[PDB]
Amino acid sequence: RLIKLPRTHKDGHLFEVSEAAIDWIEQYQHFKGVTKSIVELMNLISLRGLRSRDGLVSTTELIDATDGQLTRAAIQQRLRAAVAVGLFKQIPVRFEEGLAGKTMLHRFINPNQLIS
Repeated sequence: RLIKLPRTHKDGHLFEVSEAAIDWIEQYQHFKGVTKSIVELMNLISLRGLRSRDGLVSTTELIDATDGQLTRAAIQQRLRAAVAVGLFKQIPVRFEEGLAGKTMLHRFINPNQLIS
């Protein structure tokens, strides 16, 4: 998938905005491994996603929305735990400005797909 400007890989990992994810985040909390810090991250993605202009939210956007209280290393840690649980599908990415690197796009997974 192609990311368009003004986004670059400097902004960090990407999350695809999902209106259905609002109700999924409450369903995720029934599953083993879904901690409150993971729920905090996904709730921030949901709130910041309301003002998204391109259907995406980046890690840097999440950091700036907390005035730096939520650091990049803290986001990457909770993200690894969330991918370990299976809440996110990792999607390979390519930017029109700069290299992709280790940056990936993350899509919320339907909870009825998790129980299987």
